[PDB]
Amino acid sequence: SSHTVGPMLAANAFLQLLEQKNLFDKTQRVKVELYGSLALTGKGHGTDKAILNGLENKAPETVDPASMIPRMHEILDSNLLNLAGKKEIPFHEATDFLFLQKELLPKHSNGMRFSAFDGNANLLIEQVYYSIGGGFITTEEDFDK
Amino acid sequence: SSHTVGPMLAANAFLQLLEQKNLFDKTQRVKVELYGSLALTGKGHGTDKAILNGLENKAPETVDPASMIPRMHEILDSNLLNLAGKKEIPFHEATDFLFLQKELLPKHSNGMRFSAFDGNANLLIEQVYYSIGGGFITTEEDFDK
Ligand SMILES: [Mg+2]
Ligand SMILES: [Mg+2]
Repeated sequence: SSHTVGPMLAANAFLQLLEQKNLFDKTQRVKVELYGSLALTGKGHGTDKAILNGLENKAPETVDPASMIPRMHEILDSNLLNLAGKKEIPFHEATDFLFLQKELLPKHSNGMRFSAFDGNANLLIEQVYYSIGGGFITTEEDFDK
Repeated sequence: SSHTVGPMLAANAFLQLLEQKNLFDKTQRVKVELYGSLALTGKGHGTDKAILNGLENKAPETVDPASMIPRMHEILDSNLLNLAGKKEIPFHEATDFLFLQKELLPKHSNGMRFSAFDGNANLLIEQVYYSIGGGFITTEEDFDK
């Protein structure tokens, strides 16, 4: 149930990373990859809804929950994601939201990787997050500190 | 050209790597990801043929070319890959052979990533290769030497 809250925050964090690193403007495609139990608790079971809305800068106290499923549907239907609420970018689930049930990130089971790409298909940045406890968030590299 | 020969060799190099690093015995699943130009000549257009048989240690100046398509088919049909021809392991295309047409590895367009995992879904090793020229091969980290 920190399969909803945590992933929403992770997305949110990734959005700020894009600003912090001045790669938001250059970003034309985004990819999300879920692992271990996050991946296992599948398509339609909260986490995708949570992540997409969060990538749109909805955030989990701020946001309205009745709106989350409709909004996911619009995103898939239109193939447009409103990154951080500022920019509409192409989105294709087959390609941009993966459930890797057979795979495990090494720190913990509830793992995620966020990736941004520019319009010439170059990777701009990659960031791994984990959600643990009630649904607090941590980066790969802060996990152990 | 270097859409068949090169990738076959790359799969070969990976097999040697597995042996060279003493991870062949721990390996219980394998994954291949194609990028740029390699991913773009799709399912059934050479490169999957070539890689699978190469992962079976068929090797390209020495394999029977009449045998490659039938064999790829059995691998898919049976869902078993006979790694380095020493060991049958579970294989699922949906999961283990990916054509990432919307992505580029950074050095060159003909990129490949080989991954091996143990039976606990732990990743044992990644290796990126590229095929260049006639179909000579190189690793990521040797590309610039
Ligand atoms: Mg659509
Ligand atoms: Mg089958």
